[PDB]
Amino acid sequence: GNIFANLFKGLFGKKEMRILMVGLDAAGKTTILYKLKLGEIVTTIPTIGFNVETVEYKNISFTVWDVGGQDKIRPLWRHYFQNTQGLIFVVDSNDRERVNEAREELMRMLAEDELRDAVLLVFANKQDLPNAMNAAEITDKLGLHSLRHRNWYIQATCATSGDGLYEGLDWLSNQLRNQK
Amino acid sequence: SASAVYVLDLKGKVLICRNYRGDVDMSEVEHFMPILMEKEEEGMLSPILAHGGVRFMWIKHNNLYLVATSKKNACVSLVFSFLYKVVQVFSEYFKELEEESIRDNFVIIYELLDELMDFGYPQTTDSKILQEYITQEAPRPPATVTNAVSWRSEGIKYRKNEVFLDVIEAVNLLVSANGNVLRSEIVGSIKMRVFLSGMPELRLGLNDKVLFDNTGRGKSKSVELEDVKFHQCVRLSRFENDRTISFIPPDGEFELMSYRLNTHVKPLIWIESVIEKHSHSRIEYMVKAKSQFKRRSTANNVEIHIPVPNDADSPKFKTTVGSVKWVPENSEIVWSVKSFPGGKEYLMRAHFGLPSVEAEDKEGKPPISVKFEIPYFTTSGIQVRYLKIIEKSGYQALPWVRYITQNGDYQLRTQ
Amino acid sequence: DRKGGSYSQAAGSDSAQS
Amino acid sequence: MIHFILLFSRQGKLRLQKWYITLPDKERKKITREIVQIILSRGHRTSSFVDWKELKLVYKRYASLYFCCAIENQDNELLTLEIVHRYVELLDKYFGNVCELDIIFNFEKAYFILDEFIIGGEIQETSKKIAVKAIEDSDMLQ
Amino acid sequence: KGENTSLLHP
Amino acid sequence: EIFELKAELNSDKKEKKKEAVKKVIASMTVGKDVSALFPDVVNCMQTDNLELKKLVYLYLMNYAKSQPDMAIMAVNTFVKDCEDPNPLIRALAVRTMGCIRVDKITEYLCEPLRKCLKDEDPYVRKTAAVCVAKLHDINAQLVEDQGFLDTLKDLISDSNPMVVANAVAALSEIAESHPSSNLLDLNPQSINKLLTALNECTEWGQIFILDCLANYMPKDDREAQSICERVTPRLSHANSAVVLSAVKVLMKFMEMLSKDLDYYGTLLKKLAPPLVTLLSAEPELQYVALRNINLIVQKRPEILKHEMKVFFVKYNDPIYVKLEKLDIMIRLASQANIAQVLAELREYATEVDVDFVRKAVRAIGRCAIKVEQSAERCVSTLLDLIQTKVNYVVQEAIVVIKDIFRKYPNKYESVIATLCENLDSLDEPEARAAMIWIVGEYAERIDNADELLESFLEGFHDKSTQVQLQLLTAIVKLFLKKPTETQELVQQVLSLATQDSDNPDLRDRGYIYWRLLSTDPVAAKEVVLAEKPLISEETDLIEPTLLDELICYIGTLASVYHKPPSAFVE
Amino acid sequence: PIRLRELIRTIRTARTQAEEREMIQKECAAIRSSFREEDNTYRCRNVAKLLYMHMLGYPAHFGQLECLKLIASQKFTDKRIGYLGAMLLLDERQDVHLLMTNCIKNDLNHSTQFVQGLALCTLGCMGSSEMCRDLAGEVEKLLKTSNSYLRKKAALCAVHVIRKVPELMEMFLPATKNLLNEKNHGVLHTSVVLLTEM
Ligand SMILES: Nc1nc2c(ncn2[C@@H]2O[C@H](COP(=O)(O)OP(=O)(O)OP(=O)(O)O)[C@@H](O)[C@H]2O)c(=O)[nH]1
Ligand SMILES: [Mg+2]
Repeated sequence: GNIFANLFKGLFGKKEMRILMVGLDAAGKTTILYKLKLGEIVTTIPTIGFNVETVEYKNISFTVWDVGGQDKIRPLWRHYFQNTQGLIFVVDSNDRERVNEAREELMRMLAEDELRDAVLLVFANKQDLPNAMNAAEITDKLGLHSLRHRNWYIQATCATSGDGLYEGLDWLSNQLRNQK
Repeated sequence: SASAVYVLDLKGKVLICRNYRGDVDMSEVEHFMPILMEKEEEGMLSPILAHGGVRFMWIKHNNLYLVATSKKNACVSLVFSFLYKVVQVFSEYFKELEEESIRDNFVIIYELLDELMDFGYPQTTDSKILQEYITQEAPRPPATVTNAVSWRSEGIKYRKNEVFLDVIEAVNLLVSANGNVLRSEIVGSIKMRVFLSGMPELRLGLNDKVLFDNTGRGKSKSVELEDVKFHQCVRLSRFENDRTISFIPPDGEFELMSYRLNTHVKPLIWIESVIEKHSHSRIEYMVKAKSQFKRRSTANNVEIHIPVPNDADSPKFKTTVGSVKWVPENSEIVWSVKSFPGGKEYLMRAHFGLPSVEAEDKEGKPPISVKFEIPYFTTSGIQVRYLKIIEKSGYQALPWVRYITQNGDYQLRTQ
Repeated sequence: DRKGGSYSQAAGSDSAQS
Repeated sequence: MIHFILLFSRQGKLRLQKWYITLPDKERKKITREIVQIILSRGHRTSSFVDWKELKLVYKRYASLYFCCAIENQDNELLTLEIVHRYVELLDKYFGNVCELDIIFNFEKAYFILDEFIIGGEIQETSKKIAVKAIEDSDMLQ
Repeated sequence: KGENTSLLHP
Repeated sequence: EIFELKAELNSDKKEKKKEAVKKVIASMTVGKDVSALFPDVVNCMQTDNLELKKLVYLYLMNYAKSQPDMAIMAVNTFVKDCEDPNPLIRALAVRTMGCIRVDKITEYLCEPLRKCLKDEDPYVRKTAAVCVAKLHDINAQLVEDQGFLDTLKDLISDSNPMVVANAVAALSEIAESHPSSNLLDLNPQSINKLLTALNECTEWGQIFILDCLANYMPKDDREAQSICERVTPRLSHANSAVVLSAVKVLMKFMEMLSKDLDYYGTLLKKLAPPLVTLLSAEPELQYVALRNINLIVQKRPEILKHEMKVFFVKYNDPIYVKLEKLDIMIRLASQANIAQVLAELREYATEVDVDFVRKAVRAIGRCAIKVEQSAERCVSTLLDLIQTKVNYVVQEAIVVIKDIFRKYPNKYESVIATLCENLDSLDEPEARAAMIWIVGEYAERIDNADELLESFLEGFHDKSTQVQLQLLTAIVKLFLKKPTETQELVQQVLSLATQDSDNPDLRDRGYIYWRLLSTDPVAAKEVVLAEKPLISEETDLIEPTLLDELICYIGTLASVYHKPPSAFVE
Repeated sequence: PIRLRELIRTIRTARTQAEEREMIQKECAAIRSSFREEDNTYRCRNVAKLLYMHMLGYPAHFGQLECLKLIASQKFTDKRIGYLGAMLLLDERQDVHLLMTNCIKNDLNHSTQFVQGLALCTLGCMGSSEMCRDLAGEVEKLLKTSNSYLRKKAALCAVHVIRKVPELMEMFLPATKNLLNEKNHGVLHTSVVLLTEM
């Protein structure tokens, strides 16, 4: 066999990769996806179904599949676990009562043997109110250090501002890609 | 006591019909197809049907079901035997069993049907003998049918006298899912292709346990065949008296005797398979095959059928030896091995996907079947002692025989 | 040759049994 | 409203199916088999109307392949026949000499035409040319 | 055959 | 077409005549009513070529009843062909004469039949033997007048073993339709002569030769011993029917044999290997073999006592064979192979056949009822099946438990707690009624019996008659045993089944229960909650008179259906 | 990616029921292999083959997520294939049509007159007790539009919602008022049907 075509494609960039968008309802998932794809804060109704989009950055097409946090849609996340390479979780620090539910949902989703190659991606959403905690208090409460064989990275992004999205994208690219 | 033997088609069309007694109207065949459809759709389908006072007992062939109408309390076993004989005759005359020959060989088919059975009572069933009276391309009937010897046509002359034997073994193992083998029986098959000059009277002699005990040699390896089914040429009285296998071999290939005894030895192939099937996520097949047969024997064309998931897709096979292919038509992993040396150990690690959505209905657990066929291996240990070929003229025969070992009902119950 | 075991010549009778 | 519409051939094979009632797959298959057996076990002078399970099952096949419908006992019977004739004429005009061979190969086009014509068991366009123009425009979109 | 025939023959 | 075919058939060229005959045969075989051209083909009948003669004879046989009047123009041709030097031509003519369903034609064929009766050709002798039987079946009076019975009797005592077998079969067929008057039975010399030609008979003639002995009744053990010794070699026949016929003959002869002698033991030992060999036949013959085994199982169950491994149902076994395998195992079920039977039933419960699953559940229940040594194992298997969470399996387990409780309820109190919460939402009438009956009769180990019956009383007036009766009986039993927790429940049940219940039997039962409650509640304990006697299980063994009659009818339709021959023929 | 015509010819070439089942399984194996790779180019052919197999009497449970993925696509052919799959193999008892509500809402505001009409037809054909509850607000918006080709679809959707949800008829009273003067025969027929249903 010959791999000249593959080498030529890789000389200018061939890898695209995938990504997932999960989190509770009203957690900034749709707004975050709109900012990543378009670059504006688009106001959307609650995600009854799901949103699928792609992000072109660093020569990698980061396809994002937004998933809502509805009670009837929480168990529907197993459909997206098939043919999925990435997983990004958006936390809601503005909902103290919903923090426990979000942690339980993350533990339930992380307790699947099929979803093992998807690295952890914790997004500090709703980083605009004074009630939001730091990048370690939320992680300490969720116990992200207790995930054996899991590569998790905590990143805080402000929905109104958009700061830290580039850092999160760079971290995801560095975790997915093991080349120069 | 069949009333009319008819041959149907897959669309319900009667390819050929031949009434023998006429006690049943020919229009009753129309209700046979709807009756069969109702029985199959309600689970009541059986080889013997019943259209009111007339029963339609027949079997399904390669392309058509040979339905034979009957009205009285006729021998259903006799009808089945006649149907089997007719199927064998058709196979001998026509190399294929399909509708292509039914509509093309009607001239000879009608003559064969008329000559075979009269008034519901068959009289002639030997294909070799029948080929001398009815041809598709008429002289007086041969004296063999009228004579006592209806399986050895006289006047046969050949340049050489060579008889080829075939001791075919069938290793049938019924292994339960718990790891224990329930039905482990081996059935011998002595098929011989006799090609000599004249009508020799074969004097078969083997190393039977009963014969060794009677003669006093019951100390060496003797085959303890529970059931021995001799052919028509073999004289039942001679075998009943002193185990004398005396019979006249025919011209061509035929089954002389069929041994069948239980097996209490270790299996030739031991398969250790594991199923790491995740709940709608993935599946693992830790299949290990251990060959318990002798190292001097090689199992040519080893085909261990591993039933994979019906909805499984994107499968990956991590084996050691042998080609592993998944057949979507069969919905199983075919562990195909060309040559398997005795004592070999093959380890396989399967990995296939599964849809997230669960199936609507269960599909069951098909058993794992091995298709090993190791030639020149006599598991039962029965060896042919002598073959007394005697001819009135006097000639030196050159008999030949081969032993072939294969797997019969060698299926492994799944967990 | 032939698959399934080469054909072997057969004897005429049990010479050791008379 | 039409409970279901099934296009079944004379040999029993179904070339089209459109049921407006949410029924189980096994139940739907059993109902289709029963409808085929009833229609296939009916003469040419049965009035083309069958009351199966309290459903006005009207059968009117213009060729070897027959047609079936499931109309509730609340509307006229000739209306179903008129709608079936209009649908057949529209399909013939859209296709052009519609035969059995084109139905199997162009089943998607027939399904799209049926969806654009009747939705939910009720009619969507009474005219015969406006629906054809809309179907042509939708097909030309690519 | 009987299938190539038109549904209405118009 | 028709005119062209007639013109071709009315031509003087044999090349076109053969093509026309082939086309006519194809049209009839293709499904064309060619009976209108029968008189046209009548002219082209006397032909030297044998190929066209066979087609003409077949057309005449198939076009004989349709146009009997047009068939009057063939008697001379048949008479001429009955004296052809070629034996094949004579045999074909004889077969065609007997196949012609003409009432006015068989009268003139008596002379050719008499001439061919003493034919030297064995094929001619067989053809005449078949034609005589055909004429007797068509016209018994004509056959009796022709005096062919004497010729048939002497046929068995002549050479040509195939011809002798054919004559014996024809005589058996004639006597089968005969009223038993002037039977063709023969003395021991005739039986010995037939046995002498039995070894020279073919596969088809072997059945005819062995069927003759099925009607004869031996009178001495020496004769029976000789018959058994002669039929012993028939057990090693490649033909399945020949083996079955030999087995039936041996079973019939065993009715006169003495079990004290060693012949009975040898026959019993030599019959099991034959059954084992027959069990490896074709799937079509598997059902016949199973039916024969079941028929002989109820007569001599000591022969196949150790035959249990061969009764295991195969994965590729047919449904008609899989169902019969369960019946065979149940008939051969014993405490020796109780564990093997339970293991086989446990494996059969994981299949996908709902009918197969029900049959397996019924077989497991029958085995548990028949043998009390495996009652605990059967109960454990039923509990595991119920825990399997299968609706059909759950109903089958409920039915099996209800059947077992009425049979062996003394030590059935350990399963009431497990069955108290076993998904009682199932609406199967055979399962809900069984559960209600078990709760009512076993309302001692469950402390929430009243609470469980509350859910079943919501639709008692519209559930079912049997279900309503079972619920009423359970409520009455609970009130009699524990009236403190069921005082209002009994009144509610009486009001619902007596005021809102329109069932005649149900209304009468409710009125009787109310009267008993209002008359003497104390006496209801000894009247309603009394110790019922032992339940007489329905024995699966057939009546000895039917078994003796079914013994002779072996290999026929009356044996597969397990029905008398006169109860199924029309 | 085998064409629909090629698959139809292959199916017609099979005579025996066992042979037809084997061919169907062989085609479904390739279809499932293509689906497991997340194919997006020849998805239309695979969807058509799966629909044909399901209509022919074969299971199509594994081809459920593919229809949902294709429904939210942008290609017109892919959207039509997804809508057809949802209408055929999707029902109220399927339990996988809940996620289709978001796709319908996204396609309900599409500028194209064919995508919105196809979504409305699919919603009317497979109306659920919960989909109509979350889709009542969008249905009433289209009912007040002046689109003649969309007025009939809106009327049919409203009738289907009322049939599925009899308690939602109160929200349609102010929308159908003064709608009996439609010149188009289809619009008038839809209005008459809606009034009769109400
Ligand atoms: N003003 C403001 N609101 C935010 C911010 N971050 C998150 N939100 C809230 O998060 C919600 C984001 O919802 P969407 O953009 O539609 O997507 P989602 O987070 O997945 O919500 P669902 O669709 O219901 O699942 C908005 O409605 C906001 O109320 C923020 O930084 N500023
Ligand atoms: Mg959102």
